[PDB]
Amino acid sequence: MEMPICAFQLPDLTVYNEDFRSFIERDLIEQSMLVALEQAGRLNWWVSVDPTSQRLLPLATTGDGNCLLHAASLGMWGFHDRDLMLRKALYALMEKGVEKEALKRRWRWQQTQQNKESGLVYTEDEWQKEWNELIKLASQPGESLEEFHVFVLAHVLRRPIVVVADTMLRDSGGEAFAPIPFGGIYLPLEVPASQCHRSPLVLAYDQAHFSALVSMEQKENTKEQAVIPLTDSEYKLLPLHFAVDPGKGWELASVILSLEVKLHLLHSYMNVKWIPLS
Amino acid sequence: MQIFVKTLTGKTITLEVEPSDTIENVKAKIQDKEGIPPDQQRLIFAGKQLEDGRTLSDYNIQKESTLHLVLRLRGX
Repeated sequence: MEMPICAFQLPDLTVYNEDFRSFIERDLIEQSMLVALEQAGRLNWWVSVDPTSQRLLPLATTGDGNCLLHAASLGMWGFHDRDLMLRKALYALMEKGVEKEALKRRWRWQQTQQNKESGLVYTEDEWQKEWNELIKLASQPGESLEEFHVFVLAHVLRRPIVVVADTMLRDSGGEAFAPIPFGGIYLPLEVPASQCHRSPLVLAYDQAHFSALVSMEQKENTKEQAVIPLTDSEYKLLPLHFAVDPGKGWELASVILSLEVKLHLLHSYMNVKWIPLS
Repeated sequence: MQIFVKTLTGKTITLEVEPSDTIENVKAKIQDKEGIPPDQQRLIFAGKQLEDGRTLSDYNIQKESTLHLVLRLRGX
């Protein structure tokens, strides 16, 4: 049976790259995240079924910046305020710019589907208020960020984002409590693929924390490229976030159509490679 | 009085409250139980999202009433 994967790498600085990679090499790993995601079977499940894959490890966050932005701003190493600058761009994109209306429709459309699970129906005023809170979160430095913010971040970077995560929050008893929304693939769908980077930013999420993932080969600067699967451990294609703008049209036939569209979108924005399961 | 809070997975929690208690107070009590911060919580009752400022009596919430809880998790 076949499975889709894609290569990824750390940014390459045009100056002081050696210094940057030295800080990466001396970086600590987020042990609690590694332990939790590996035990839950979400991280590094591929190591056994694909001999040429690498164990991936979450880098610990440094500084005062938000963990997501810090993980995503490694290409701006050397600039102290890189996290703050990235936040301004994420906020600017939601508040201004050409794609803000389409981004908002994608958010509302997905949230609308989610609302149906609870028999909840937002008024227009409630939609505006919920949107305002998303803007406020993006505007305030140090504030934590939601699933949609990750989607907008993919557009700021003009690069696909892949998040490794568990699917369910569970209680003290160990029983499932509520879904985790972060795991999956975030494409810059409002950005023409011709203007996008194809190699993904690869992250992991656990316990309200985001971390950049690297192999030991990448961390020690012995090899540039690592690989990440585009399926879960059951070989189901990872969820595609905010994939539908109703402003661009919308509809086993329904499910299979969603599957083919996903494959075509991955092909448009990513360099997918298919390998046999060993 | 005691009310119940139910998640999308069907997980149910019991809370000791008074009708005078605000929605914020309820969320704060949920955090005491589950550790999820109030601003990442949404409470739903009778098809409506409850506002943090109003009280339980404002929504006709009574003893043995079941509220629904959905999350807006943040990372980080």
